[PDB]
Amino acid sequence: AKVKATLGEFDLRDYRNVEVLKRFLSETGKILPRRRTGLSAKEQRILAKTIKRARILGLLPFTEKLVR
Amino acid sequence: PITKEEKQKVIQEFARFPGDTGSTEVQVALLTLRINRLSEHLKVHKKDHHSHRGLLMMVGQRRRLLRYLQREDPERYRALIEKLGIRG
Amino acid sequence: AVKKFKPYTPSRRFMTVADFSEITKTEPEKSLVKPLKKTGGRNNQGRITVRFRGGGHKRLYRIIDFKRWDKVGIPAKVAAIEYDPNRSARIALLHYVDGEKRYIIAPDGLQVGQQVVAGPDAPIQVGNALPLRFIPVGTVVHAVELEPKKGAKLARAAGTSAQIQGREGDYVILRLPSGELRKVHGECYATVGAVGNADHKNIVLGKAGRSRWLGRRPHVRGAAMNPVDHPHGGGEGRAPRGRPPASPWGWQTKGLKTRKRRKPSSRFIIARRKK
Amino acid sequence: MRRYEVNIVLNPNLDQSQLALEKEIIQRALENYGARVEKVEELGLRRLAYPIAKDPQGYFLWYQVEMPEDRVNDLARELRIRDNVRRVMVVKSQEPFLAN
Amino acid sequence: QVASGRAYIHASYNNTIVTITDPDGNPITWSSGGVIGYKGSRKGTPYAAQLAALDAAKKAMAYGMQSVDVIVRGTGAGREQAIRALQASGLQVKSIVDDTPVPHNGCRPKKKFR
RNA sequence: UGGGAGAGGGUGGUGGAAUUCCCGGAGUAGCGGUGAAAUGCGCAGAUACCGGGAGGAACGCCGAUGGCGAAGGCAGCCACCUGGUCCACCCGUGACGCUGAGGCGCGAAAGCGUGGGGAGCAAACCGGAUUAGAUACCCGGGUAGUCCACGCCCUAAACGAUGCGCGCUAGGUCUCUGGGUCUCCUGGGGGCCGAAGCUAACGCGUUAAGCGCGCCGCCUGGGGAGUACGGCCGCAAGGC
Ligand SMILES: [Mg+2]
Ligand SMILES: [Mg+2]
Ligand SMILES: [Mg+2]
Ligand SMILES: [Mg+2]
Ligand SMILES: [Mg+2]
Ligand SMILES: [Mg+2]
Ligand SMILES: [Mg+2]
Ligand SMILES: [Mg+2]
Ligand SMILES: [Mg+2]
Ligand SMILES: [Mg+2]
Ligand SMILES: [Mg+2]
Ligand SMILES: [Mg+2]
Ligand SMILES: [Mg+2]
Ligand SMILES: [Mg+2]
Ligand SMILES: [Mg+2]
Ligand SMILES: [Mg+2]
Ligand SMILES: [Mg+2]
Ligand SMILES: [Mg+2]
Ligand SMILES: [Mg+2]
Ligand SMILES: [Mg+2]
Ligand SMILES: [Mg+2]
Ligand SMILES: [Mg+2]
Ligand SMILES: [Mg+2]
Ligand SMILES: [Mg+2]
Ligand SMILES: [Mg+2]
Ligand SMILES: [Mg+2]
Ligand SMILES: [Mg+2]
Ligand SMILES: [Mg+2]
Ligand SMILES: [Mg+2]
Ligand SMILES: [Mg+2]
Ligand SMILES: [Mg+2]
Ligand SMILES: [Mg+2]
Ligand SMILES: [Mg+2]
Ligand SMILES: [Mg+2]
Ligand SMILES: [Mg+2]
Ligand SMILES: [Mg+2]
Ligand SMILES: [Mg+2]
Ligand SMILES: [Mg+2]
Ligand SMILES: [Mg+2]
Ligand SMILES: [Mg+2]
Ligand SMILES: [Mg+2]
Ligand SMILES: [Mg+2]
Ligand SMILES: [Mg+2]
Ligand SMILES: [Mg+2]
Ligand SMILES: [Mg+2]
Ligand SMILES: [Mg+2]
Ligand SMILES: [Mg+2]
Ligand SMILES: [Mg+2]
Ligand SMILES: [Mg+2]
Ligand SMILES: [Mg+2]
Ligand SMILES: [Mg+2]
Ligand SMILES: [Mg+2]
Ligand SMILES: [Mg+2]
Ligand SMILES: [Mg+2]
Ligand SMILES: [Mg+2]
Ligand SMILES: [Mg+2]
Ligand SMILES: [Mg+2]
Ligand SMILES: [Mg+2]
Ligand SMILES: [Mg+2]
Ligand SMILES: [Mg+2]
Ligand SMILES: [Mg+2]
Ligand SMILES: [Mg+2]
Ligand SMILES: [Mg+2]
Ligand SMILES: [Mg+2]
Ligand SMILES: [Mg+2]
Ligand SMILES: [Mg+2]
Ligand SMILES: [Mg+2]
Ligand SMILES: [Mg+2]
Ligand SMILES: [Mg+2]
Ligand SMILES: [Mg+2]
Ligand SMILES: [Mg+2]
Ligand SMILES: [Mg+2]
Ligand SMILES: [Mg+2]
Ligand SMILES: [Mg+2]
Ligand SMILES: [Mg+2]
Ligand SMILES: [Mg+2]
Ligand SMILES: [Mg+2]
Ligand SMILES: [Mg+2]
Ligand SMILES: [Mg+2]
Ligand SMILES: [Mg+2]
Ligand SMILES: [Mg+2]
Ligand SMILES: [Mg+2]
Ligand SMILES: [Mg+2]
Ligand SMILES: [Mg+2]
Ligand SMILES: [Mg+2]
Ligand SMILES: [Mg+2]
Ligand SMILES: [Mg+2]
Ligand SMILES: [Mg+2]
Ligand SMILES: [Mg+2]
Ligand SMILES: [Mg+2]
Ligand SMILES: [Mg+2]
Ligand SMILES: [Mg+2]
Ligand SMILES: [Mg+2]
Repeated sequence: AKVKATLGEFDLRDYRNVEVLKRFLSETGKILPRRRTGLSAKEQRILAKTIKRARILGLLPFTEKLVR
Repeated sequence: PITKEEKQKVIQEFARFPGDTGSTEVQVALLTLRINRLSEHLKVHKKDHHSHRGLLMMVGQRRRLLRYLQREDPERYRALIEKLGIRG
Repeated sequence: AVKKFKPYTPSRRFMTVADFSEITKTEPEKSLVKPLKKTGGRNNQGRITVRFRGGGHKRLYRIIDFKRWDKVGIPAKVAAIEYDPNRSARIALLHYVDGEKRYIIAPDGLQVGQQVVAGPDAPIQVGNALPLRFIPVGTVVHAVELEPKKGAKLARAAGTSAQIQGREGDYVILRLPSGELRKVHGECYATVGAVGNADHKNIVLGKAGRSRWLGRRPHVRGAAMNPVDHPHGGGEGRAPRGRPPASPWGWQTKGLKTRKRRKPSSRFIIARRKK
Repeated sequence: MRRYEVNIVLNPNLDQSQLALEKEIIQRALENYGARVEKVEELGLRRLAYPIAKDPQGYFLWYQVEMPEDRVNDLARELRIRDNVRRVMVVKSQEPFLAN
Repeated sequence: QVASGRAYIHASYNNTIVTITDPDGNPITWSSGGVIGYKGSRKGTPYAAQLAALDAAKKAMAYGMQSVDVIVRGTGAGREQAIRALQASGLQVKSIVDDTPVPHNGCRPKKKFR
């Protein structure tokens, strides 16, 4: 179940797109691997950077506690 | 950086004829533009040794063209360096 | 940046001098100087009470403005930066649009031609002065009053500064130049920035003569004296201390604390100095 | 000049008077630093992923501006002096990069 | 007496420590591999953690505790057996979350972790 | 001329996690550590837990068999200043080229000088174990240092143990990054397997260690020895 296939068009540089960016994060808060997002090398780099900016603004989290 | 306008102004001033873009004159002029902006950059950024390698490479490039233009046309050579404040 | 000398005399080998680069004017304001009455270290009884003082260069005292809440809202132009022989900081001459002229101690980064102002509304810029409670936490600051309207007492020497650390009630928490953490009342004025001439501590005096120009007479070790003179006096040949190292007056001088214990300001001191 | 985006997070517990004053400080600074506002989105209060300045929400501003290259760092410094500005982030505006 | 609270499981390779707090995180009681009688490396066994969790759960229930949230930190042996012992004790395990601290590449560790 | 990717470099700012320390609260009989222990810490209230504060260093996931650089080496994020490099167009110059003794610059870590900073870690050091002994390995402490600025030092398994440039000689497969017409084709990188050929073998093989040309550096049995003497460089350590 790859995340990119679950979404139409989105801008990989929109650091404020909280509701799209948040899907690329594991339930524990981490940036998901390319195997689980379905992005190529080139676009995974843009995603990772954008997530990081959004983290600094407080939109996305840096870490979440794992609930069993 | 160096704007697109600034570069064209330099090319116009040294082009040997209307559309000229890669003459030895135009080349020494463009390199001189970069050399002088990197030198000013390195004066403030004295620990930027990696960009300093770019400077040596530029200076060596300009040097080879100048030796070529000196061998082919001494008059054109002297006027180019005087027109640019070079050879000290 | 301190200046060095070639070793063309034995003393010039190590001597270093301030470069005096910030100094833009070489004479004081006539109306802001008065004679500095040399003491030799002697009190009103004529008795030496601080040993080894005297014989330094003649100096004129420059009147420094250690209040500044004096002239809230009136901006002034930084007209000059000058030498002051009575302190390690340099001093800056201010021309108020008032027409009044005063001296402040020159902060690090001050520029002649810039303006400065004092007050609750002053911008947080080098050379401006505000009550502590209006300076943002984290700002490095100098010429701090200790109690409101009593005059700047802290962070006045060359290169020094205090850092605002937090707020509690009417009071602000400062990290003084000594590293001590101290509550200071929020209505106390401070000036933003650090004191200038930060290279002062790198001066190498170089020769005995240079201390003498500063009014520092030779200091003679207790161990060089006789028992009439000093605890360390006496002994045949050299002698170790033979007792806890003491002052001429007998009190121990290696670690013995001397701040008074029941002092009221202890309630306002959070952490004793470090290092 | 170059086009940038000025993200700004403010103390969410102000009143609209204090808030309008902060926006006033910000609007002058932009102007004062040669920044010409082009667009502006104001999403206001918004729950944060983690507490900023110990509060779980923050008041969000956003301006596309055109301003000269050499003054952006200084502008972001001035935008940060106010105790109520919790965050500033001046990103070089870039074209979208799309997937799908 | 409070009936709702928390249970922290600090579980390392050397020991397992259980502290039972109130809703605000203030400890009510605690136990460990040492409190249940062991010393040395025995304190890091699952049975050790078991006795410790039960002795901690028992004491807490003696103050009216009935429901707890469970916070777990560390990757020690008796970690999983400690969760078991809490559930199978009498207390109501309303939740289980792992809050193990992890540096985002922080301080250089001791030689034995390199 | 028009585009691209990138931990390339320099400067200023800035974010969160974690460790330690300090304060407040709550709580008590141990915690810690090991192969097992002891030293250590703890009823003068430790550990574990919650709240607040201070401070330094390093940047989890992304992250890869990945990217960039001439090498050393480069990894949170933002901005500014700046180098190299690739692609398409085939527009300008007209062999302007390759190499390069000396010279000059760069040059991991450790080390040095002056000043700052110091959380964690940790030479030296102290103590506990282990052991026949244990100036070690393991454990509890711990100073330089590790970090910043400026100035020195100039070394290395500084390695691909493989100098640079050009031309030539089957392919197959994975991958990074561009341009097509996007099936695929075509450039530039980075790997793997292999044609011919090379090689003492191992192996190399369009990223040659193949076939050739140019230029530079270097070897000429092991030890003595990278030592001595001289000279040059360095604050010293010590380097050539
Ligand atoms: Mg060049
Ligand atoms: Mg020449
Ligand atoms: Mg100076
Ligand atoms: Mg000298
Ligand atoms: Mg001289
Ligand atoms: Mg000299
Ligand atoms: Mg001498
Ligand atoms: Mg002499
Ligand atoms: Mg001088
Ligand atoms: Mg001066
Ligand atoms: Mg008069
Ligand atoms: Mg007079
Ligand atoms: Mg006087
Ligand atoms: Mg007097
Ligand atoms: Mg008298
Ligand atoms: Mg008398
Ligand atoms: Mg005297
Ligand atoms: Mg002075
Ligand atoms: Mg001085
Ligand atoms: Mg000293
Ligand atoms: Mg001195
Ligand atoms: Mg004097
Ligand atoms: Mg003296
Ligand atoms: Mg003496
Ligand atoms: Mg005598
Ligand atoms: Mg006498
Ligand atoms: Mg006597
Ligand atoms: Mg007597
Ligand atoms: Mg006596
Ligand atoms: Mg004696
Ligand atoms: Mg004696
Ligand atoms: Mg004697
Ligand atoms: Mg004797
Ligand atoms: Mg004697
Ligand atoms: Mg004597
Ligand atoms: Mg003597
Ligand atoms: Mg004696
Ligand atoms: Mg003695
Ligand atoms: Mg004695
Ligand atoms: Mg006394
Ligand atoms: Mg007082
Ligand atoms: Mg702020
Ligand atoms: Mg965009
Ligand atoms: Mg144990
Ligand atoms: Mg171009
Ligand atoms: Mg406490
Ligand atoms: Mg007691
Ligand atoms: Mg805490
Ligand atoms: Mg990894
Ligand atoms: Mg790689
Ligand atoms: Mg490469
Ligand atoms: Mg052509
Ligand atoms: Mg032609
Ligand atoms: Mg060459
Ligand atoms: Mg050479
Ligand atoms: Mg080096
Ligand atoms: Mg080093
Ligand atoms: Mg070192
Ligand atoms: Mg040493
Ligand atoms: Mg030393
Ligand atoms: Mg040092
Ligand atoms: Mg020394
Ligand atoms: Mg030091
Ligand atoms: Mg220390
Ligand atoms: Mg020992
Ligand atoms: Mg022994
Ligand atoms: Mg023995
Ligand atoms: Mg030992
Ligand atoms: Mg150790
Ligand atoms: Mg340690
Ligand atoms: Mg030492
Ligand atoms: Mg030292
Ligand atoms: Mg060399
Ligand atoms: Mg290698
Ligand atoms: Mg290579
Ligand atoms: Mg070699
Ligand atoms: Mg060999
Ligand atoms: Mg060579
Ligand atoms: Mg060869
Ligand atoms: Mg391709
Ligand atoms: Mg494509
Ligand atoms: Mg290839
Ligand atoms: Mg192969
Ligand atoms: Mg074959
Ligand atoms: Mg051959
Ligand atoms: Mg191939
Ligand atoms: Mg071929
Ligand atoms: Mg290659
Ligand atoms: Mg070979
Ligand atoms: Mg031999
Ligand atoms: Mg040698
Ligand atoms: Mg050697
Ligand atoms: Mg020698």
